[PDB]
Amino acid sequence: AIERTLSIIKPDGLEKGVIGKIISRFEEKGLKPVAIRLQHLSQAQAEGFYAVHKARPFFKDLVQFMISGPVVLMVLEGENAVLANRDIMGATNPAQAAEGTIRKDFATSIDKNTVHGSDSLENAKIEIAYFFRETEIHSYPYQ
Amino acid sequence: AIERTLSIIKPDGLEKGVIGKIISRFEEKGLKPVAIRLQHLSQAQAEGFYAVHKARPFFKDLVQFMISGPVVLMVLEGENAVLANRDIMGATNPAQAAEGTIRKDFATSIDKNTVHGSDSLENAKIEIAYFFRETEIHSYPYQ
Ligand SMILES: Nc1ncnc2c1ncn2[C@@H]1O[C@H](COP(=O)(O)OP(=O)(O)O)[C@@H](O)[C@H]1O
Ligand SMILES: Nc1ncnc2c1ncn2[C@@H]1O[C@H](COP(=O)(O)OP(=O)(O)O)[C@@H](O)[C@H]1O
Ligand SMILES: [Mg+2]
Ligand SMILES: [Mg+2]
Repeated sequence: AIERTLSIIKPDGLEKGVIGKIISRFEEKGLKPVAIRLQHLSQAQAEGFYAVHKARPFFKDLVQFMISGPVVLMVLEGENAVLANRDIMGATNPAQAAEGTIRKDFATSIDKNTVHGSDSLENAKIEIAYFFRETEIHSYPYQ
Repeated sequence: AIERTLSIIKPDGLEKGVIGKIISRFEEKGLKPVAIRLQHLSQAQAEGFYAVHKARPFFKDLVQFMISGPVVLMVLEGENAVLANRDIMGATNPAQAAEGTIRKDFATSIDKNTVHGSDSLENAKIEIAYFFRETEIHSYPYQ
């Protein structure tokens, strides 16, 4: 039941100074950060990561925003982590995000929506391998 | 005035699930995390890092604790960062730690005091260069 999923705090999250608050949201929910790395993505990295949206019309802006500032890359671990993550994140459009979700509480607009999360276990594996070596991920007990 | 200093959330901080809470402490006090990386230190790394304490009787234990589990390495940037960081951390001995400090709130004992902070600017340069390439540190504008 324990899975690992990718979480990324987008540039607006760091600029709003809410890195800690966001991380706490996961921790309080049982989503254990087992890998964390603040990094400034290059255009090549963002494009390759979001390649699935190349045919889409906002892709170019998505890429620019994703490289406008540094982000915080994280791997969350827990039971049904992929889904749990999507739940706490909330809807893509902050306006439609549920109460208490990261996006409803911190997101500005649909373009600047503070966080990213793997949409599936399949994509989680890919996204995690894109940004982390297995040797960079470390689980630990909660006690 | 504006300085950069090294902060490390020791193994017990992650086990207590308070990474977010600790980071928020800094963010709200004006200490901006410009570099972050969760890592499991090796014996060689912990020893080399705490070289100044090589002749102290607690050295061997400090090293063992520091490699018992992963830690979160961070570089904080802000006004009088070196001193500011330490004030927020609190006294080495949790018993003597002031109200509202990280150690009084989260530390359990002196040999498991949750956080590390560079003790001086000269040492901050050394400690930061020990764990981070200049290319891994990224400042960004706030709100
Ligand atoms: N219909 C849309 N119109 C405009 N921008 C969108 C739309 N759908 C998605 N996006 C933007 O592209 C980003 C990436 O999409 P997605 O692949 O769903 O990842 P994510 O986890 O980052 O939300 C979204 O977070 C959002 O900013
Ligand atoms: N007298 C002591 N007895 C036991 N452990 C100690 C003692 N002094 C320091 N240490 C340990 O080694 C670390 C050394 O750091 P130090 O430079 O003494 O101050 P700090 O509290 O700012 O980290 C401490 O945080 C603590 O874990
Ligand atoms: Mg999608
Ligand atoms: Mg010290």
